[PDB]
Amino acid sequence: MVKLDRYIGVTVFVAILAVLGVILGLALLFAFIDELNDISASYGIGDALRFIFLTAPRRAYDMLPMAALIGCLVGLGTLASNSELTIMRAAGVSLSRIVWAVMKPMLVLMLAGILVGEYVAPWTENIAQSGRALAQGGGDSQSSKRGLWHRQGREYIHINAVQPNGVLYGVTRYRFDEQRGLESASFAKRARFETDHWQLEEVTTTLLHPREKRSEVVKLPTERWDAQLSPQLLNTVVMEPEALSISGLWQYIHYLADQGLNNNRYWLAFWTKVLQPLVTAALVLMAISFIFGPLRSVTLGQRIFTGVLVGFVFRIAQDLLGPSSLVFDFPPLLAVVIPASICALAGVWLLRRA
Amino acid sequence: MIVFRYLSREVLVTMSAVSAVLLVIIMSGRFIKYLAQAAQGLLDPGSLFLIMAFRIPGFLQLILPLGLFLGILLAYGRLYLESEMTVLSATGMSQKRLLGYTMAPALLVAILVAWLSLFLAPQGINQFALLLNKQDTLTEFDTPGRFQAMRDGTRVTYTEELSKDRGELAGIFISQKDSILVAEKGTQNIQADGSRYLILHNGYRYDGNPGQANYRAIQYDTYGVMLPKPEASSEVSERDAVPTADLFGSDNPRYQAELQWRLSTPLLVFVVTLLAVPLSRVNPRQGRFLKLLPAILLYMGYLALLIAVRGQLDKGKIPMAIGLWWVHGLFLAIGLLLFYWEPLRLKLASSRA
Amino acid sequence: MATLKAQHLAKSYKGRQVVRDVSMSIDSGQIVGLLGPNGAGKTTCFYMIVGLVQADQGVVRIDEQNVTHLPMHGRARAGIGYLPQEASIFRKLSVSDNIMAILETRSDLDRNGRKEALEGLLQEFHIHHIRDNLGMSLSGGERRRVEIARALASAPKFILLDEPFAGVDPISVGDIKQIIHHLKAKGIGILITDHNVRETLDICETAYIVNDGQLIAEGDAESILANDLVKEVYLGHEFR
Amino acid sequence: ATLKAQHLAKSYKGRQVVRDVSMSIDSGQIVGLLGPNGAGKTTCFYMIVGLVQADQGVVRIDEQNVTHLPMHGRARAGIGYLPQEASIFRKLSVSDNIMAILETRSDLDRNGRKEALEGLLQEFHIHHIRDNLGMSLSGGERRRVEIARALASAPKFILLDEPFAGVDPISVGDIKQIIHHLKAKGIGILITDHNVRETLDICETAYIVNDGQLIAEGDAESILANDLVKEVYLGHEFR
Ligand SMILES: CCCCCCCCCCCCCCCCCC(=O)OC[C@H](COP(=O)(O)OCCN)OC(=O)CCCCCCCCCCCCCCCCC
Repeated sequence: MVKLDRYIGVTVFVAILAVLGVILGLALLFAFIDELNDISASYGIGDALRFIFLTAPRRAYDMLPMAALIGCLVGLGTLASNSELTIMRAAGVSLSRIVWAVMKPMLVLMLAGILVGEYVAPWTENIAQSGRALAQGGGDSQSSKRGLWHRQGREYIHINAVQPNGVLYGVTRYRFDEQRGLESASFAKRARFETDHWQLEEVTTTLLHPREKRSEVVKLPTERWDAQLSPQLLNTVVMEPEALSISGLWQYIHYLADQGLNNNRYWLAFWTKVLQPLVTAALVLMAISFIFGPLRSVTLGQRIFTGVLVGFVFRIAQDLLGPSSLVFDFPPLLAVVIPASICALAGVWLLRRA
Repeated sequence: MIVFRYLSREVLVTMSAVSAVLLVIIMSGRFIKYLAQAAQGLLDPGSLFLIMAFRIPGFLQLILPLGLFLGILLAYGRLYLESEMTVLSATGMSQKRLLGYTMAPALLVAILVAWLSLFLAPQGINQFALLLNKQDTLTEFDTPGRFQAMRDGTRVTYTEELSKDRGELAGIFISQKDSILVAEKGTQNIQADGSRYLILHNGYRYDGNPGQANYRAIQYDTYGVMLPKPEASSEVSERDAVPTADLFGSDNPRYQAELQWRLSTPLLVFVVTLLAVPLSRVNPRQGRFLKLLPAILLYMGYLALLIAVRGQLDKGKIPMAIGLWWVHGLFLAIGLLLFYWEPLRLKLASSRA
Repeated sequence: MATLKAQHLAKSYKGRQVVRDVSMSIDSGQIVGLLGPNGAGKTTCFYMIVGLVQADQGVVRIDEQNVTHLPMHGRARAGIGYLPQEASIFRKLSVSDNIMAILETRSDLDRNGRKEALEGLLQEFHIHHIRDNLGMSLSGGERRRVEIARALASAPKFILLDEPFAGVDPISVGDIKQIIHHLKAKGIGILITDHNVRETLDICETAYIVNDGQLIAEGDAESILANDLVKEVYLGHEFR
Repeated sequence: ATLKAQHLAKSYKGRQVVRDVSMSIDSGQIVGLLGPNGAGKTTCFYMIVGLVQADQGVVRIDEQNVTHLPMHGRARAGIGYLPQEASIFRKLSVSDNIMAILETRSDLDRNGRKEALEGLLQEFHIHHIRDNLGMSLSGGERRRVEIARALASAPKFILLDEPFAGVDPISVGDIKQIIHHLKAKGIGILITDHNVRETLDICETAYIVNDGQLIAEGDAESILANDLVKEVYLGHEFR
């Protein structure tokens, strides 16, 4: 069955691609509207556009499981409402063969999703969130909100921005002992990593004797703060855990396992980026089940509306069940397993009733 | 008068159903947002019900106009698809009379929202904040201390060892910089009703901050912790709880713009009907549902254009007099044009003949 | 004794001329049928007469009153009724309410006048015993009687039925014919378009055949059933 | 071959619409299924086709009971089905509508499918329209292409659904020609329709069904001369 497979396959594939185009398109727009709130001074409308745009590859990877659902619904309803599926069934073609015919392009779709979310999304997201971090906040010691804070019992530190090549910017640190003589303070400029220690440049460490003396600032272009945090760890810590690649998430999970810190938040992202093909398969199975059942004779508008409503409930569920794995102690694997399993079971049941 | 209490009944029922569904969705979304901060420990996992119960008026007031919009669309589309309106037009019922029949429930939905915006939302926003000040980790959550810095950043929230006792920590890091409290050590003399403020046996209260490269000398302090309250800061300014009356004659720009934002939702209900009676019409092929989604985007654009102008009014940029009033205008005109498109086209036809 | 005078009608869809120079005329107390091939302009002509489709040329003129540019509520206030093909009853309203919701729009009646008119319409069509049943619980036969009584409640001069003999049993048409005969007796002129040629040609009195936009024949059933062109393009060579 | 539907019955939500309906279709025999719209006629037709699952009774194609098989197995034992609405593959050519179904057949090799396509194109006089998209076909040729597509699956009984619905009085003389051509091959055409005049003309044996029961059966003369049908369905003035 070659000609029929190509006809069911081109039709669902063009539709999934068109729905992802509208959804990536609206979402990038809602994002620009939000960014406009903070465009001020350093950030310019033109620069914000680079961030909204270079974060596109990530926004797409996230929406592939929703774009696939809605596109399958539309592109299979355009064949079901024209009575072109009853003909296939009455010619001797089973439902399993139709499901496989729909799935064959979608298996390529999820392969492309894996390749992009592993090789393209981290790079473009890192470039965008490094450029924006540099722009919004290069100038002042505590002003930037993209800055990174680290903790020591003696001292607490803030670095305004980081760049992938090595250059670093804007650091303010306050070091307090129980005694805490205010001998020095910290504000700093560029810190190209200099061998082992970051070189805080143009520091205005505020120097004073606490009980009775004046405070003076001394700036050294070679002043060094040694690295509790190394450069790579610095790249990973600033990045959102969802934006890290799978090969990076595994290394960071095992690194946190070695040091004894909790990595349960980093397991959820790993499972989400690994089990995504299974979630897409479950969603499209449920969509095919919907087409053969309740939505066989409804119009395009009802199918699109039904798709959005079910899709929303799915995402919100995955957002209730996601961060609840930390509030209530259950394995983070269930957070991604449960909703896809529920959708697959519902689709199987509705296919069985036929 | 029998058609009046047919179109003012189906519309109301559909509005009720759509509003219930939208309220559920919005409650769920706000719940996902608040749940996560609690996983970080910034909120009380056990106090996530009172906040959702006190935030109902705001969601309900922002949802009810959309509920009415979708209800009118769905109900009138259903009547159009079953030929229940083709025979109404074919008997004498105008299209300016359908609007008159439809603006009767739109006047009740515009009294419910005009009440929720003026007398109910301020009190809910006020108690919700009060509870944050009543609690907000008043006891034992200072953070095994995990570094915590406030979104405002004026105040940094920390303790030497996530001490639940939070007493006599070697380092008490509640430090609030503009003049910053600096606590050499912080005894937990707290739980004041207004906010938790803890006596430091020794609190530097060293106002000078390295951020400006300046040090100013001060010595021991007691009752140091200020209000490093994140959630109230996140969504409530007193403007959102100030009574309406207080908003009336004030010269603070913010108070003047808020009265305009508060009385900008009753008016949304009316503008939305004018845009739903004209667009409700459907061929049997298009269906009740095709346009429900494009409508939601237009409503959202209405809410956002207005929000943006409110901000410009309190920043001094747009004169108060002009106000948010222009935004309603653009929507009333888009609405009039959809309404009189058809008669206009036909009248143009009369002339060409 | 009014008249409907749709004359010199024309309409184009996407360049092609669907309807081109068709002229019709209906009187009071007269049944006129509009028939033709499916792809011809029969449905378009019917809709431009009703008012659901705006014509490009020609004038519809009821008793010297240009209703061409009027919406389909100034056409219906001049005395032009309409009855859609599908079920168009108020599902969640009683039969008495179906009639009274239209009787209440009349500005020529008072409370007593409306009540007496309701009783007359309810007893005339033999639906007095179902005056309290909801519109969603009526059979296929009583539904049409209720719809036609509701349409008459507006007191029109012309009722333009659309596909009356559509998916109905041979025993059912014997009642639709009686209803149409009653409407003709009252004084209303009826215009009928249908895909079922035999029944329409039997009931009507003067049929207009529309093919390729233009009229191809007109006259009674005998002069239509014996015309070479309509028997070549519409009815075939074996019809009756 | 024989398609025996025996003791069919089906209950909808609450009420029971079909009660002990027993038809029998043979090969090369046109059979009509008629009755009032409210009664169970389309329900029996669909229960034979396979879209509606019966509650009792059996469906047998020559001692090959398929009462439990879905439409897949019913079509694999050999049963056609032609929907009332247009079911042409809109974006596929006419030479591909037939071939997309010929490729499903397993007994045909590469040469056999080509020969069958040539034969089916020549039989139904659509050979000159072999490169037109399905959406580009008129009503007259669409039905011929659909019938060719249905025969491409090599059925034994074709169950037409509303063939004379909304067609000109001059195209019925062509639909009847196509039905006679189908019967001449050894197929068991089953027609259900609301048009009594033509269905009773073409068919050879009609099963009037009322209130979910057979009230009459036989040829056209034994149906037009009965009394229950004249009382309930046809009316006393029907011709
Ligand atoms: C740094 C990179 C940033 C990229 C940002 C991209 C943002 C794009 C925002 C606007 C998108 C608008 C899309 C509008 C689609 C809906 C309109 C429509 O009706 O499309 C129908 C069209 C039909 O397809 P047709 O051309 O007929 O092909 C048939 C071939 N037999 O269907 C189509 O073929 C046209 C629609 C194509 C949609 C393409 C976009 C979705 C797929 C790519 C997602 C982005 C991937 C990002 C990662 C890239 C990594 C290299």
